[PDB]
Amino acid sequence: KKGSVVIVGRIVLSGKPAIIPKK
Amino acid sequence: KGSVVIVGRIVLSGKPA
Amino acid sequence: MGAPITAYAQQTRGLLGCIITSLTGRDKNQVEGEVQIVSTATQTFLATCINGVCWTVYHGAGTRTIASPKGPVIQMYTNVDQDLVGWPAPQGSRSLTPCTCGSSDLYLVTRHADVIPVRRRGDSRGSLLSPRPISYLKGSSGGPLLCPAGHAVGLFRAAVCTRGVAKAVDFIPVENLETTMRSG
Amino acid sequence: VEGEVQIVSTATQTFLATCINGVCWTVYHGAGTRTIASPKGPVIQMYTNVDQDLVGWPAPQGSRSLTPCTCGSSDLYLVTRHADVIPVRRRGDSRGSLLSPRPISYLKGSSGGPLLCPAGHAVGLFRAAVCTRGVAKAVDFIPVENLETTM
Ligand SMILES: *[C@](O)(C(N)=O)[C@H](CC1CC1)NC(=O)[C@@H]1[C@@H]2[C@H](CN1C(=O)[C@@H](NC(=O)OC(C)(C)C)C(C)(C)C)C2(C)C
Ligand SMILES: [Zn+2]
Ligand SMILES: [Zn+2]
Repeated sequence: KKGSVVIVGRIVLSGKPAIIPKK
Repeated sequence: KGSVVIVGRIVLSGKPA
Repeated sequence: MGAPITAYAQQTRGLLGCIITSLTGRDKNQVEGEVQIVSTATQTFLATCINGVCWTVYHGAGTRTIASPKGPVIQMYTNVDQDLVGWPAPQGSRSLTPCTCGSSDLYLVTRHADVIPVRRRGDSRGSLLSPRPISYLKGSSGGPLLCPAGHAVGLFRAAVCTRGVAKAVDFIPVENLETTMRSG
Repeated sequence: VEGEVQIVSTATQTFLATCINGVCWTVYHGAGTRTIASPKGPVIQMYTNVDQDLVGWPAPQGSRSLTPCTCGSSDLYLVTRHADVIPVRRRGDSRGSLLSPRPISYLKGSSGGPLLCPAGHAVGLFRAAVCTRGVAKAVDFIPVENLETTM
């Protein structure tokens, strides 16, 4: 068979504004 | 001197670290 | 997801890791999100999870399997004509649901997590309100087209370009998904 | 991660700043002709528009610039200093009615914040609240056209 399709990343839509944590 | 200081930040997409 | 439509990207593997995983077919990385940035040794594109299934364009996925923790997963649906293929959504992903409001104002989410406005002109076409070079759209095949509520209206298929600029985009209406599942 | 919206403070007040097209804009009634702090020293405003209540310094570190709206939707969304989103019906080219009115306390300190279209693209900058008996049920805003104009 040929190569398997590989997930190389994601795009998340569920996200909502957040105050980037101080760290 | 009397400046404006950035005290926090908001990422509209919710992107975590 | 919607109200307003915001999105972010995260790379989870690199070139060498991808290749081994392609051959190996076993992927143990943790999945999150509605849209996965998919890649074959031939090219990279997107896959969108809608109602429990992870779709993408046949002209990218061919009849390949998708690397998963439990090895390779065979396609649930395959329609050369509809140009769609689908595997059960990877464990960990989130699915979008079909639009039910007939809005003609669609938002194309690109591989770079940029949601852009397209106005529907046809059952499978919308025009960019702000045309962009096709290099931008490159790799966004299979990405979703969301109505103002964040629901799947269709999947990005081709760029209607000229001189290298993209004025519109052809898509596969979510209607084709149902047809394809009822088909094979 | 890069924040598109900065939460800023002044000796007296705190407000927000929104990065658009490489510039960090805010409300002149908050910033004045002040300079923004930087690990290399104070930076000065690239733009000062005392008529439009608009000021802009070059975008600071850790920021991301929002994209202007090009769809012209009327269904706007306001993001406060607390990261809350507030739906708004664009009534005019510079005013919108909160789909659900809130006490001014809830919108307080959010000036400078972005007004986003359904695509999360900058439609305008939150300028001030319009309240009846201390209940904000509408807001004034600096449309991006102005921002792009001043550039
Ligand atoms: C996706 O498959 C991907 N890999 O990202 C691409 C994304 C487009 C923006 C570059 N889609 C395609 O390459 C489709 C594939 C081939 C032709 N495609 C195009 O986008 C054409 N345009 C095209 O065919 O347009 C019409 C209107 C259908 C004639 C261009 C942009 C490559 C010239 C198919 C349709 C199978
Ligand atoms: Zn809908
Ligand atoms: Zn817009």
